[PDB]
Amino acid sequence: ETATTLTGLLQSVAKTFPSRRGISLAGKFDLTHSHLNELVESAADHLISAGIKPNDVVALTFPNTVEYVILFLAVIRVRATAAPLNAAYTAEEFEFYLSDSESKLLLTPLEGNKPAQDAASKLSIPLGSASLTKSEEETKLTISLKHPESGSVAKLINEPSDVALFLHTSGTTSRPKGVPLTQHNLVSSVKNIQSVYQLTESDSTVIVLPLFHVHGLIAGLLSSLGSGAAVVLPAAGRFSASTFWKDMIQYNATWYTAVPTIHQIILDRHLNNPEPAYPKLRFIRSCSASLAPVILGRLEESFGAPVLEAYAMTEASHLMSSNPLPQNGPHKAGSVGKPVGQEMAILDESGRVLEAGVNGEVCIRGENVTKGYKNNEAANTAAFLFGWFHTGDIGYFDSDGYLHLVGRIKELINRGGEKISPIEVDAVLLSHPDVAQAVAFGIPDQKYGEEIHCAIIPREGSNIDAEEVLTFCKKNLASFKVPKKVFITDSLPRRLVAEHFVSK
Ligand SMILES: Nc1ncnc2c1ncn2[C@@H]1O[C@H](COP(=O)(O)O)[C@@H](O)[C@H]1O
Repeated sequence: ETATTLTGLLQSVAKTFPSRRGISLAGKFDLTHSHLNELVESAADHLISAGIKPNDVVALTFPNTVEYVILFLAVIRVRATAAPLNAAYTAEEFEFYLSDSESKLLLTPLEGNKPAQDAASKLSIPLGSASLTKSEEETKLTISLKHPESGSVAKLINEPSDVALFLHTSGTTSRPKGVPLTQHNLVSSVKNIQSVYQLTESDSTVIVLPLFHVHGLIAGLLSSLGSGAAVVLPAAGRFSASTFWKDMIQYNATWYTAVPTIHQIILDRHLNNPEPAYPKLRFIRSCSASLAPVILGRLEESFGAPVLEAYAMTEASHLMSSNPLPQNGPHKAGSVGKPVGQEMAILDESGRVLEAGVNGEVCIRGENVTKGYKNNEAANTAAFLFGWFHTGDIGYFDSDGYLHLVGRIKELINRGGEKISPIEVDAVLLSHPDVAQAVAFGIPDQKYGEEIHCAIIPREGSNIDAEEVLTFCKKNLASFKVPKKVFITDSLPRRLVAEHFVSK
């Protein structure tokens, strides 16, 4: 009996392990698989009542809270599409993402999200909030609509083809591409992640990544719940260095997944403030940005768990390749391991499958890969050349078929796992009336791996400064995307600009 649907897999988990711990708010309360399912079903009923019909996009801007986990599964449950969005976005960003995703409802915490609410208000998109009260008197997920539609979920059968998760990604055009991930895509990816790491109901983990990115959402939350394993959300609604190990120990965690920058903080936290003992984990996971072999070495030596580096992207519904469990094979530093439940080939510009050791574009094919970018035949033409999905990454296979990432064909600045389009930031800078030309570029950074700076040629006669350019960018871009330095110059000739203004 194999699930055709993520909703169906999670319902299968509710039935099989109804009493087992599903999700917890660290040091506050625990929800069983069956209780979470009842809450998801109740929230689903409320989304129907609110007028959410199949294929409708419901935008979600929350921290990593149980409210978000219920709503997300409830949106998917009623055959609607979850469009999670970074709460840290500007009104200008929120306006585009809500607009381009055709969001017909925005949900925030009770405190709200003013930039997101400003965007929805202007786009005439209905607003609501969600709050979970779990006291001795009641347990209730209150969905409060500002514009209520009304004053059930039996007839609704989820289909594999149903778009469940919608996320934006960057490529060539300054307008982010829309990535529709099906009910079929996510359950395919959960099986891959469950398989390679052999996740079981006895596993538990602490979420230290944002649940609006596929890493935290699919590998962290959904792959755990689909496996019947337990998920623990830190009280802070985000990664907390001080509570991390207290929460891992108290909730008997067997594994965690983070990015190198998070691992770095946890390592430094082990030097200054060592725990008396550390819980023996099955494995520690790294993804999203290249893990330095030194870090991998330190993590393993410090915590005594095998560190397994993986390679994931949104279009692939997260996981593409991973180093295996030590029991199943070796893990190699500076490698992202072998493909998992999908075909992977190294292709030259002509679509020739290159032999081992030769650098080409890493291309994938599998049930976890998006049908294609939403209403964007141009992007899909290039992205699906020769019947493979083109990642935009340059890499090679060694004799054992282990992938090594050595470069990028696409223009990205990977800032500690967060993706910054130089093309999107160029569009913002060029839009400034006193800016004539602008080039946002990437440089090496000890902490974040890469960092964004920019170089500007101002409109002849204007007296613009870095402070003006920064202030303006901060109104239009999220702080992580904003260039940290602005080199105002006379002429531009990008790799060449980065080669010029880089420091020694
Ligand atoms: N282990 C890794 N090392 C280096 N880059 C990575 C790694 N995993 C993922 N990436 C990059 O992250 C991209 C996916 O971005 P996203 O869709 O935001 O997850 C990939 O195409 C790579 O460029």
